[PDB]
Amino acid sequence: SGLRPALSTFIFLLLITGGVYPLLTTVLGQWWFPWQANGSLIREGDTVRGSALIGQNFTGNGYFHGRPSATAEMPYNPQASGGSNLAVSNPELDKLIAARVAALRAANPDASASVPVELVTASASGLDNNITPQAAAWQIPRVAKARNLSVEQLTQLIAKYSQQPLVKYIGQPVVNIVELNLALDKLDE
Amino acid sequence: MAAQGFLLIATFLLVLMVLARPLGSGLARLINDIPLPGTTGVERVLFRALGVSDREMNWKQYLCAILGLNMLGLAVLFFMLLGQHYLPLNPQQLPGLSWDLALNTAVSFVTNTNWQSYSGETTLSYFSQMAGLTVQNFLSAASGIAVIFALIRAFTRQSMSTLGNAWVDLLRITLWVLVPVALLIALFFIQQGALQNFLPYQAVNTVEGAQQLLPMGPVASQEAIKMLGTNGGGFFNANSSHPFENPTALTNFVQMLAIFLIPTALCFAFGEVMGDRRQGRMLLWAMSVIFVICVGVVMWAEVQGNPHLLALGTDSSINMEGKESRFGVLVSSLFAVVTTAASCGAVIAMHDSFTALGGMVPMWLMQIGEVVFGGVGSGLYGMMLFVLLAVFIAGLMIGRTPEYLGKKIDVREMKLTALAILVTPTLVLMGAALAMMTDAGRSAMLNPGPHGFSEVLYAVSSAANNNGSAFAGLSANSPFWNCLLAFCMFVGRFGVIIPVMAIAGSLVSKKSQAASSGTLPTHGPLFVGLLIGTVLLVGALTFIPALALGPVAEYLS
Amino acid sequence: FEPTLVVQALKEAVKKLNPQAQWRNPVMFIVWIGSLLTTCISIAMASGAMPGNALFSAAISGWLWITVLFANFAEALAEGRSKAQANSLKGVKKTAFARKLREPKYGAAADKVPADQLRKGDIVLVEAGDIIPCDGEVIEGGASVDESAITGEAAPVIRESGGDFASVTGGTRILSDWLVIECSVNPGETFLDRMIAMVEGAQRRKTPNEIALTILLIALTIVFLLATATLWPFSAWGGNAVSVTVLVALLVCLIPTTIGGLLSAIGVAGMSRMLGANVIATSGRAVEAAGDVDVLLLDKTGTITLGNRQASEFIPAQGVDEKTLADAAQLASLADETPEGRSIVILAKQRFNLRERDVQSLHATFVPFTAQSRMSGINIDNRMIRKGSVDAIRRHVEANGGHFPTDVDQKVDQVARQGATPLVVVEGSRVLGVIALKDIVKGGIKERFAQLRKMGIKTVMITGDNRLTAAAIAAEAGVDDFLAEATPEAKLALIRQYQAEGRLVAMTGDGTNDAPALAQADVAVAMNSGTQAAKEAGNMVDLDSNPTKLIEVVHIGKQMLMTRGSLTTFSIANDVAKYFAIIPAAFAATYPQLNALNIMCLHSPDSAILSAVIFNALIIVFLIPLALKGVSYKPLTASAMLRRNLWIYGLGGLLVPFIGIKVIDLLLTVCGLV
Amino acid sequence: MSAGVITGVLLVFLLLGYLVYALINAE
Ligand SMILES: [K+]
Repeated sequence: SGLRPALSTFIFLLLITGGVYPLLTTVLGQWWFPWQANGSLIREGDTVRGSALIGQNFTGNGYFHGRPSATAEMPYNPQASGGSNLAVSNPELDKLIAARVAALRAANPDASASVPVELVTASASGLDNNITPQAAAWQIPRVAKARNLSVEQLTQLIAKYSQQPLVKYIGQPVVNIVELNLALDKLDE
Repeated sequence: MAAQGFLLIATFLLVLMVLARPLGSGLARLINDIPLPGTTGVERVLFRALGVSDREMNWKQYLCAILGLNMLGLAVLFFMLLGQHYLPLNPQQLPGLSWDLALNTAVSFVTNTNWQSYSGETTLSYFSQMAGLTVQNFLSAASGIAVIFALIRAFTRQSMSTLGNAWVDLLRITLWVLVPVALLIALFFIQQGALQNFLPYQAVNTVEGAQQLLPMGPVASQEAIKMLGTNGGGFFNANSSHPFENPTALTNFVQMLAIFLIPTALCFAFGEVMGDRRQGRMLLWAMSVIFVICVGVVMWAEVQGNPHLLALGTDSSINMEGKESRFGVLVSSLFAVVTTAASCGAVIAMHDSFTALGGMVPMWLMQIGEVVFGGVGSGLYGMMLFVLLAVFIAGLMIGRTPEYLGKKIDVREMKLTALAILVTPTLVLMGAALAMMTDAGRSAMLNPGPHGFSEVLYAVSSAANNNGSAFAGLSANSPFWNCLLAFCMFVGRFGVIIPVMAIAGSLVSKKSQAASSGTLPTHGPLFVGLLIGTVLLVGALTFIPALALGPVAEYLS
Repeated sequence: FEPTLVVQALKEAVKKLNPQAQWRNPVMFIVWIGSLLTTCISIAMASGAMPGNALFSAAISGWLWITVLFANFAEALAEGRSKAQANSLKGVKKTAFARKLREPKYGAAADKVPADQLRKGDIVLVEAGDIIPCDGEVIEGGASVDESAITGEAAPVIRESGGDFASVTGGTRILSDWLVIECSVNPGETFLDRMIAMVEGAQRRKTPNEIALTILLIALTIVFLLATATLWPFSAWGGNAVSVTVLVALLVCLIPTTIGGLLSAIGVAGMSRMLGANVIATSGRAVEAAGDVDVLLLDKTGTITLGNRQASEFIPAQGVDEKTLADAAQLASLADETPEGRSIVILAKQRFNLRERDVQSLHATFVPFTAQSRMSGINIDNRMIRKGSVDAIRRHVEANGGHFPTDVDQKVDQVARQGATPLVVVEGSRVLGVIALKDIVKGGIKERFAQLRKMGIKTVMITGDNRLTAAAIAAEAGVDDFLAEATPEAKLALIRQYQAEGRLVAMTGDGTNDAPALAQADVAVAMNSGTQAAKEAGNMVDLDSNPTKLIEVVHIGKQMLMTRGSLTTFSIANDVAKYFAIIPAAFAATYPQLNALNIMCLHSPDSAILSAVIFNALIIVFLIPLALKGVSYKPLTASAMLRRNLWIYGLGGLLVPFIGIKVIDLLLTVCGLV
Repeated sequence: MSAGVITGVLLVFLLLGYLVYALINAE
């Protein structure tokens, strides 16, 4: 049964928390914070160069190779938003990480004897645009030799596009790959 | 990195205890039925306009009202997901979902469980997310906090014959408890970077020449209830790992605070309305010790990480193939323990790629019953069922009649508490066993070895413990998997809820007895130890072989 | 210890347990199902099956049957006599031997007939010193019958004929005279059958502690059955799966059979310890429940009274003297077999020390209690000694024609309102006095009743006797509010009311009247001075005559509730530790790398689980010596007593399982049975 | 083919139902 005290209450709750709440929150977001609420896109001209949160493939040399994606259809597919769910004991993860570390060693011959873990292990969402400063600084000389740049100005570029948390223990200091690559493309000319 | 975890846990616990007290006092006013300041007349006008008015109802009327509202919302969501074509706000003409996935999502977004088996960018439309799923999260959170309000009112009411008013309680819950906090955290999500617009899917031209399509949707309006009501299913396949979903570790902290804000506020409200804060601090200390020790071991296992990665040339052997970099590994482990303790399905990181021990301990808190810093309303009455368990275990250990909070407990409460406690281990064991019988569920493997059985056990436990968290990569699009999880979620939450109203009705009809020689003191370190030993050992009794044949086997091998 | 003949008959009753009644006890019936399955797989191995090991499963089945037999043994030792027996009522119904007539007259054609001979319309005489066969109405004549089953009073009542007093219920012993009775009530559904209907149908309710323990057993058994049942499909992902017989062994080993054995070990220890207060306890559940009682129902005649009615004082009139009625009373009680007459003789020596009145040297013409005149006594050559009740006195006065002594009448109704039954003597014209036969109180029960009041037990006296003397006895004994002139059905209704109020009720009595009250009572105490029916019914039989044995009963009940809580602590800890002790044996077979979880390095999983079966068979045996000779007996507060109990018995319930499994596996390994 | 697997499942189901029955009603 239920009658009016059930039906009208459910309609009021649905109306308030499905129309009024998202309408007011959308109005507040668009009125206050449009660039943040629109996806933090990079709009050079009328063509979108990307967004400052997701991250792209960056398979070319001297483009600051990012974290592995391992999404559904293609690498760094934003519509998939899945991750490599491979286990510890899974040999498929071992073969994938061995092939990837072989490719990384072939690409960077004198970066370091070892390799950072985050540059070879896939991210949780498959879309990680942020890299720890030590892993970003691991690949200084290859990018420097590719783009004819100096390690000095390269490390101030990495330091200047660095996001630091409010406190140390809440997370990790990071750098953004996409903004750094667009800065490199702007520094091309 | 050893002390960093201690500072992180201490900071999170202190900010939680700071934020809990005003919301605890407000919620205690909601048990006490005194109107909140500034809302005395407008709520009366609203109740008169809706027609609920004032009508005190007993436990049977309360229970059928709550389940009637939940079933009506279930039918509304099922029809709304079925008719996805005809609804407006479809920038991409997405096909309507199948009957099995529609039933799964309909029973999932109701009853607080909020399990996800799809990817919302290619399956769910705007208007379903914007209208149906958000209000279903709202109604699930309101129903949980209303059922715990009824249980607290049954404890604090002496020799009465009613519990309150169902729709009055739900309105006063979801109009002034969830919505303002939702605004205050959704605007923070927008400030740090989230999506609250209605633009169509946008093409992106990268520097590599491979164009892509950005996901699009009103993210923060769903975030502010997914974290607050501990639901745990987002727009995207990554529940809380997508960059548009959760931008920054500061927002990760706000998400952790929103997940644990409601249950500890309920605990403080219960302590304040009992008249003594000793009970409130007793439950919170009992949950805090388990929370601290279980963020421990998980943190150690995740910083130990992969043994193969150290020998394969990586400088650090830290487990990182299931997490991200903006938030590290310690905060990943903290959020994993939080979301597996609070029955929230929101994963900050891929739980399937964790270390065996550091995935089994969050699975341990997953299996046990979501009672330690638990659901939006589920965890508090889980703790109340387990403390009633500990009360009569102490009573039969002492050889006298067991009473709790000055109220005598008898055989009807005995049987109903036993059923409410043992209904979820029965489901999480029998459904998982049935899944391993069938070749179809065994066809949904991703990781060979014991990890596949661990994935199955995690999925069934997420269904029947009302969590929503998942080892990802399970092909849960099968009709068999969808129907099994659907039935598990349904009978699990409702066969917990119905005995809660049975206990509440059987406690309303009694009276608060005076002090007696055989009355167990219901506070102190002894009672904390008894309660934690009770819940941990009954969970051990019903979950040693299931964990031993899976993740413990993977760790030993 | 208990006598060999009764424990042998009880063990025969144990072997009488079929599966039709085995499902009363759920954990032991689940052990019984597991035993049936392992015996069936053992005889399948004997006939030939897929595996090759048979003697191991045979030993499991044998030790499981030993466990089942001992658990049922202890259960029957505790509650094999808890059911109220109606053997005395059945025997007094089946003795029959009625004197049937075909013509209503004092003599006529009378023959011996059984009880089934009676029907609608019959004529039976009962003469003197026999048993009434059935309920009926008086045709002619007068009879003095002893209302033993009704009102519980041994004092005889005259019935006569042609009035309101023609209803003889049957089963009441006729004292003298003769009577002819018309059988109006059919064989079946008579007064004795209405009594036996709920003397047989007792059905005592379960104590709340026992119900809570049973619920805990069901919960833990559901947990362990769940684990052992889901172990089968969870091992299908391994290289080799778990075996069905070892899964059955896990199912019968994990479940809390220790607490199920404790549920009757407490009762066995209770019946053992009840001999300290000299009470034959036929069931230990009442001994356990004695610590949670709140009321005490009591019967006047037999329990509070010494039994027979005593003589208080000779009350004369103003025209006579103490000697002048004492000599007449002594003459009236010369050839008197009644204990009241012996009391008259005792009071005669207490007052006058009267002698030389020999029973046969003096020509004592004895006139018995007449049917039509209700007068009795002794006649000598010059003095006619008779005595009787006041109505017979007035009839004799009317027959003589003299003036009536209304002063004697107000004296006797004053002492009747006091609570005495009058007995007026007739000599020395109509102005001689009366013997005050009043009820007598036992040895200082008022202080014990005040102690009961201090403890919290509400004493309510219900007897079915006269209201005035019942109130007098309640006032003299310090009893609380009381009931009088109550049927056995009224006593049953009072027991049901006190049970429906929630509190446990204790009933103590001696007669056949309150046999339904003892049958429906929770802690029922019989009396050795009473009849056989009260001793057959109930749960306790007092060896002494003391009615206030319930003080010691409640003290031992509280002490044994404390030790029951201690044993429950030990048993819960034992089962919890045993689960962890024998749980890794399920993992070494299906997974090789989990043997490091085995901790103790057990020789083999089969040996470990067989040791678990041995521990199962041994712990229920060892509980009874542990139930005996307890350690903690002085009361403390709740929190500190729980702390001490949890410490001292959780250490035991943790150390005993691991030590027991290790020791039994070492014994099996050095015996080479693996 | 389930030689005894389905019989075991039926036995566990019936035994669990009996256990719930004994939980509801104090025998
Ligand atoms: K729940």
